[PDB]
Amino acid sequence: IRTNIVTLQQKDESTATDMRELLKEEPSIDFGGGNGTSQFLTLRGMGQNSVDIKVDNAYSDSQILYHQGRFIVDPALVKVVSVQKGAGSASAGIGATNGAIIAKTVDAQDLLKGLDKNWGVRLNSGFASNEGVSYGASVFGKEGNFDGLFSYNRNDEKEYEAGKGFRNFNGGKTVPYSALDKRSYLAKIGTTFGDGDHRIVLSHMEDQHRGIRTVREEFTVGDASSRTNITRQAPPYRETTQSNTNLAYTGKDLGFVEKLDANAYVLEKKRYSADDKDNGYAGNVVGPNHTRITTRGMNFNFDSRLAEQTLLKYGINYRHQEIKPQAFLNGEFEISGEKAKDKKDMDLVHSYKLSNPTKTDTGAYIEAIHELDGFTLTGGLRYDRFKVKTHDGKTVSSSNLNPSFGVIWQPHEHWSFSSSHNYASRSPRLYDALQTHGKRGIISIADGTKAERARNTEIGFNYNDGTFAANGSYFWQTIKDALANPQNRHVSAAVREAVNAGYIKNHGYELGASYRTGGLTAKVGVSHSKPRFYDTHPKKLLSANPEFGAQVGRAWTASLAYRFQNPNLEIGWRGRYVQKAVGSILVAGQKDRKLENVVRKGFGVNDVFANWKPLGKDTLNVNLSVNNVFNTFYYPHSQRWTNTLPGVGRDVRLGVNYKF
Ligand SMILES: [Fe+3]
Repeated sequence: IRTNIVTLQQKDESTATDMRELLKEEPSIDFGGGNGTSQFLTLRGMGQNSVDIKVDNAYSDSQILYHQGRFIVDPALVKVVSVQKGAGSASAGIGATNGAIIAKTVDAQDLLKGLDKNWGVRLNSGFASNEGVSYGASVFGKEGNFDGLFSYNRNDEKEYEAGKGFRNFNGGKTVPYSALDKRSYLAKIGTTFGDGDHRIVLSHMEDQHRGIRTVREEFTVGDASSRTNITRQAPPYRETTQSNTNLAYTGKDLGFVEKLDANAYVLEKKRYSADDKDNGYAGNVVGPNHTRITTRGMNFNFDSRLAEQTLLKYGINYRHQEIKPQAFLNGEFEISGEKAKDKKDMDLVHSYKLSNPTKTDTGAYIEAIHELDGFTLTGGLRYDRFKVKTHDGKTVSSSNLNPSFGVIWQPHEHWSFSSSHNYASRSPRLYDALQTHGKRGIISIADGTKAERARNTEIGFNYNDGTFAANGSYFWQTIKDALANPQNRHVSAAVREAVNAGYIKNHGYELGASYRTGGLTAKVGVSHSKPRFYDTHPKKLLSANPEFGAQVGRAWTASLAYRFQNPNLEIGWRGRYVQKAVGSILVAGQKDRKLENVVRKGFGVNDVFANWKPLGKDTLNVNLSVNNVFNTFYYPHSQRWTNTLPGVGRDVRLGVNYKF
């Protein structure tokens, strides 16, 4: 009945092989068009510059390049995915100025669900009309106090075709260079000891998109006239990869500490180009190019019980980030054609000895939870410190004290009410990994620049009597000292700096209602937001790039589904409709290369779907779907407004999964 979370068993009844399709019933997240990292993400209209994907509680905030979205995990690795729309209190961790996607990798215990034994094999296959094929396999089990798992998954997707009316630069229906060969695996071993009180989990996960991909992944190929032509978009072979090595600890009843949760991880993002020759951003490195972002981090979270219903929570977060290119290239630095200035400038850039940019985030927090007779009060405090070192070796540091509090009030067994007022900070992000080389100039940080500081406020209610269900939230957010890294990535300027450049206001709401009577499930959801960026700098420093957000149109979703008892079988309808949207995220208007009058056409997608459980149980699903049944030609709103990447046209899908 809840659209904000999807569980594993739910996903086994589903035919989708990426997050955007998996979460399409949740209205306050929106995805852009295109495949893999073509996709930008928004939460309440706010972009990946602000919203993190945390998997097993490991996450970074750096990007590869402003023309592509931050990597979004492959759902076949996860036992559960949540959207926390809100933020969270003092113990949410580093940078939680907005909500997040939260995901946890799958477990032996999870894969074992269907079965009457301690070991197992899983096989899946999928076929998609528009257009691709997927298969994988998984082995897992538990013995003595150990659990272990190995999973392999591959989704080979061809170029997809848009809905009725869209044409290619060469007259065809498909989206050029939208093919990716997607591979992922997971190795996991865990142990439970200390008379069942202590648990250790060690895991390694790879997730790799490989294919023929444009310079700027957010665009395809337009005709020879447009800035988007075949030699300007210049598609070589590329491999983009997320990796994650995680060590997780969990203790209960450890003296005066009631619960301890700890984790240490390494997180790598790599970009491999076969030939970056015709890619200016990467510096036209001829042949093989490798860019890497490494994130090391550590979290310790403690809970001590102070009275029968009063918990004290305290802990530490440390995160280190390192951008690491193949090689610096500020040597090749060049300005086009007072130009006396240019010359003193090329000179400057050439004499610079560049090094790997780094960012350390440290946090400590304390939080109290007091609960009495259906009324819960949470109050809390964080100290956030950061250190940023740019590729020019310059170091800037700041710290903040962040208070937060909230209440949950439950007067009655069907109803509950919540609100909160949280402060949180986010430290400047490092400039695009792919430009770190310096060819286009030095990217520094001005003296004394501060963390963006967010004030989040919200109220909501929740109602559920086993048959009707309903939920609502209203939220407000101010972000002060919004950071702007230097926005123009074309153009060669000698020294430019990240600064506090203005402030951000956003407000809006979501509603959900549902009805479930033996077999029949009905759901509706609506969500609307209003992110607005204000420049407080003479130079208007803020930008309308999708990484930041977009004014999405009011989004409505709905589904209707019936589960039969004979056979075990569910048929369903699902739709997402988004209304006409008007306006930039920027108050001062956004501009071409001149003032753009932004309007995003509205559109409606319908899907039908089926899930057939032939053995009367969860070990074999045969699923069938038809997505975008009317073959609606449209463009998602979470992306630029000039007609970039369409949403997939009618797609038909059949997937099977089988544990035994
Ligand atoms: Fe560009």
